[PDB]
Amino acid sequence: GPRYRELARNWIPTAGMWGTVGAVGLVWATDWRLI
Amino acid sequence: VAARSGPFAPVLSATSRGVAGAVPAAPVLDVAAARPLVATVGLNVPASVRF
Amino acid sequence: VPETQVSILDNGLRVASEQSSHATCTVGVWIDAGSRYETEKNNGAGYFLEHLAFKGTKNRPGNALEKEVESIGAHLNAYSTREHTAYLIKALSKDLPKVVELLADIVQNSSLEDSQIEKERDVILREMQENDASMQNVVFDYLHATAFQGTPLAQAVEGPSENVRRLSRTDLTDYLNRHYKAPRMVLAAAGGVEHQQLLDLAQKHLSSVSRVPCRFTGSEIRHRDDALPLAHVAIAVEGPGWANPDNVTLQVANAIIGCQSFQTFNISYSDTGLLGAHFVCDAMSIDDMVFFLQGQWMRLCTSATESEVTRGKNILRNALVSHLDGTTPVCEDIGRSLLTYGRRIPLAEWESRIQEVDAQMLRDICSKYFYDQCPAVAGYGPIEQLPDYNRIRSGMFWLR
Amino acid sequence: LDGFRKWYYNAAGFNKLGLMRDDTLHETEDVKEAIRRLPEDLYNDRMFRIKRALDLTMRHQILPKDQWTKYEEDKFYLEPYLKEVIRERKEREEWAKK
Amino acid sequence: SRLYSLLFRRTSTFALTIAVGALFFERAFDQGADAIYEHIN
Amino acid sequence: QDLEFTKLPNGLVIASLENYAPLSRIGLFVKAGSRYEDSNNLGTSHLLRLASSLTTKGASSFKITRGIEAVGGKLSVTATRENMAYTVEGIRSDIEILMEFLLNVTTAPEFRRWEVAALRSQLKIDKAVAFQNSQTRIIENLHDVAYKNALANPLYCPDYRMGKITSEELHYFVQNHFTSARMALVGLGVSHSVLKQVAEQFLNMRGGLGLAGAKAKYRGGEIREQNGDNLVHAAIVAESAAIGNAEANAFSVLQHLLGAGPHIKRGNNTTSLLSQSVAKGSHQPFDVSAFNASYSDSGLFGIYTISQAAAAGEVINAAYNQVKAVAQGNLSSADVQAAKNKLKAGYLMSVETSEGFLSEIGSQALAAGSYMPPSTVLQQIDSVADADVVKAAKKFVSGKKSMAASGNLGHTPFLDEL
Amino acid sequence: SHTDVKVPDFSDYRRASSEAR
Repeated sequence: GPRYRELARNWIPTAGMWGTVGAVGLVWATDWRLI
Repeated sequence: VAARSGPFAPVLSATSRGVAGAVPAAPVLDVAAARPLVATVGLNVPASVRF
Repeated sequence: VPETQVSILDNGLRVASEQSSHATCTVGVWIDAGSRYETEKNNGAGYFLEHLAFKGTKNRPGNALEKEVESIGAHLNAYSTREHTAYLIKALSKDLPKVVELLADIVQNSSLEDSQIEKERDVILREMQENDASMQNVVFDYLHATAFQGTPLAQAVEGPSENVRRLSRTDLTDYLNRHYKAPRMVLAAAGGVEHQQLLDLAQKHLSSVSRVPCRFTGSEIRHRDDALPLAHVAIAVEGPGWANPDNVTLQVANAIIGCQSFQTFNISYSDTGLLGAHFVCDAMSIDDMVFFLQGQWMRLCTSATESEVTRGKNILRNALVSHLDGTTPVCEDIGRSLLTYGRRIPLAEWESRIQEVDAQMLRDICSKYFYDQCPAVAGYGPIEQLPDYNRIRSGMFWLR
Repeated sequence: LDGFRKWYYNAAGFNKLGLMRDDTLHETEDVKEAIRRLPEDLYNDRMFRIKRALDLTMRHQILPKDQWTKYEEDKFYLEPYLKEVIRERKEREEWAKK
Repeated sequence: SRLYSLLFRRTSTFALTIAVGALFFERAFDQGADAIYEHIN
Repeated sequence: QDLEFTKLPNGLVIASLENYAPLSRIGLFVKAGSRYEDSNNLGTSHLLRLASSLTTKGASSFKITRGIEAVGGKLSVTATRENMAYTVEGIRSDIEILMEFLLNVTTAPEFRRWEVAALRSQLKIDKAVAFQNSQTRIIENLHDVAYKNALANPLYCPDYRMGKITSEELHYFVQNHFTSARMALVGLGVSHSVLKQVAEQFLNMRGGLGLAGAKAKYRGGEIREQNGDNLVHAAIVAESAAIGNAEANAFSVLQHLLGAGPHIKRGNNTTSLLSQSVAKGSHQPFDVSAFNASYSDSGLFGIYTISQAAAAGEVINAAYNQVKAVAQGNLSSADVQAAKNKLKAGYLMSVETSEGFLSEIGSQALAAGSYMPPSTVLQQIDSVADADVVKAAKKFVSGKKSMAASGNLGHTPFLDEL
Repeated sequence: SHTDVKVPDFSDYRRASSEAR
């Protein structure tokens, strides 16, 4: 519905940030040179 | 109750607001006639009333 | 809605009025004088003068004051806060002539009979001995002490029993002669009054009135007394102020929030304030509530919804005070508006400031004032399961 | 279709334990709310029927054929009460989306 | 003060700054540390 | 815009005032107070008052609660021993659905048994919160000892009746007292027309006169409650005039002569003959006032005292003696003029607010079917004259009294001693 | 009552900004 849409739009930016952290974390940990 | 009671009004008018110190959380016992009551209690003997 | 017309007299006293078709009127005097202007040597001077102000003036020795204002059929009234003092009379409009002259005596020419002074001292003291029964007031006068430690905003309106006992006519006279200046005074009238007649009466009487860093400290006070049946807990952060525009977006936030007796408050003083929640619960559930509260504040900070904002804007819309609410409510608003804003904000401007509020600026302002802020906590009762400051401070933010 | 529904009712086998159809519903949140709204006599009969079915399953027995629950006789008592629970449940849900 | 309001106040960003910093810290620490060890021996 | 009071044919008394207010208010007034119960359905009106947010035929409890809170409106129920009033208020753009909700609540309840079973605990909580202060308990006790059948019924549900009130009792009470001839729909800030249209879509179907209540009978007596409070509360009343007589105006002038609340904060309410007569002999803290509660068939007038237990006796005696002085003609015309001014100022300040204005119009509607302009009243109160006041007094000083006392009553006198 | 005493002094602890802190 509309409300949950507002919620998603409001948290997805935060979620993307979290994924970003994971990207750095995973890559740094995996030492994947491709990155 | 506007002109008749005035200050006493809120005593005669419940006003549950419905939608839209506090109450402080406001016994089962084990199981006629006419004569002056006489209570009895005993050290070991269960109590009783023989009215 | 009729406009509130403001004039200014020689003294500097302002004369504000908002005529309405209701028949009676509420004529009051506001004064910018409270416990914030006291310097810990006269901490109960305003309260004790508020007791002495109806016990007779030269012109009305003894019970004269109460008698006449009784005869006329007027329910006089008064009150004192940390920043403002009010003396107001509700009376039939036609009686303005005397509703105003009487008020003039109450602000100037007042007589503080030492005899009476003695009794009022006893009255205040004894009541205070029992004022402890008002747990909520206690909680709210510590939510003030621990939040404004070291400032004149920590001290209560009543003052400590100490000062109450140790007070004399001259001291009072000082507070009276110091904090009762004409430029810091508003004569407010609401209801069936004419502004020109009220201005002429203020020129005739009351034209004599003489013309002459608050800080919030994130802290905690815990008064543990396990014999009480219920616990009262207040948690607040620093309110924007009286003049700050964001106050309105914060009121909408309070309208979104609205265990037990979970009220919400936005107390405003001159560029400061306390914004938070007070709740009374059984000891065993204090923890849960404190958490629930937080989660909610946090909900608004990151997850508002236009629908709920609307719910909040509408409830706020039905709170605005107006002629319908009556004379006193309105006067009171006229006196506070002239003392704080310097003008009477009309209801159309309030409606414009309400309708400009949306969900994005509400969560922005809530993140500005609630998120990752150090709160002031005041608990009274069986408050052992009330969490300490690290758990509340950690609940003031989300990992996610 | 009516006769084939009677044949499937016999093949399901909860009538041999004396149960009704509404006794066999899995107690979700809505079903427990509908059970809580039942009157006392219907609730007591439902609990006795469930207890008797559990006892019969313990002894690996069934009722005699004259004591089984006739398809025609079975009464859908919880159904009326359940619909409401679902209706109310849905209403609250849509309102959430608002 | 800007940093707090930018990368240290939102927990998500707090994590971001931590992870990113750690990613580079290793480079710096190893490099600096190695310099020291070599100088010593 | 004078109230366009109009009585629809059925009996509903529609009244309205387009004050062009930002926030309107629409109330509906029913003669269904607690006096219409008997010994078999005591406390049913309390559960009916608390059952305003239940499921109706047209809107569920969730829909009613979320729809009233969605527009920020307010729905409240106020109840006396005679009358019930269901009031909604909100912005003019949402009062259509507010009237939908209010008229559904009044006209078509469902009274589901699980909902009332959940509501009985709230009934107990509401009764405890209401009896947290001594005045409420002593007035309920005073009515119970003063009347026999009708007005002796309590506003709050008795302790044994909690857990025993059923859906059928609520349905019977609604079907026997919520009829169109006992209802007035009053709207401030709305057009009269809409009130009528909502008065035909609703409020017109239940149109009997309903079940007539019994006439209230006076009994007299005294009920005492020793509970160890710090202050002794005591109310001593007698039978007085009813709604619709000039003797009721005389009794209102008599309570404003004797004292009907302080006008000054921290005042001693100097004038009150009672307060003066107590304060000339007793230096203890006290609070003495005059009590008047008049209903459409009977009234109670008397004195109300709060005092230290020890002085409780002579203070009560002093207050009683003051009324006896008024019964002997010992009064001045300036005092009666001041009492009239106090009464008329209290009436005008009671009707100055919007919800008080809506209640007044409402009450007048149910009571006399007519609206009495504030002005008219003023001249009628003026009609009351000195002798009239004296007369009402003698009625009190003679009529059998009813006394409700509570506190440490070791020095509280009895009626044969009083 | 609750006003007899004032919050004890924390001067030896208080630090003479929030964003930075």
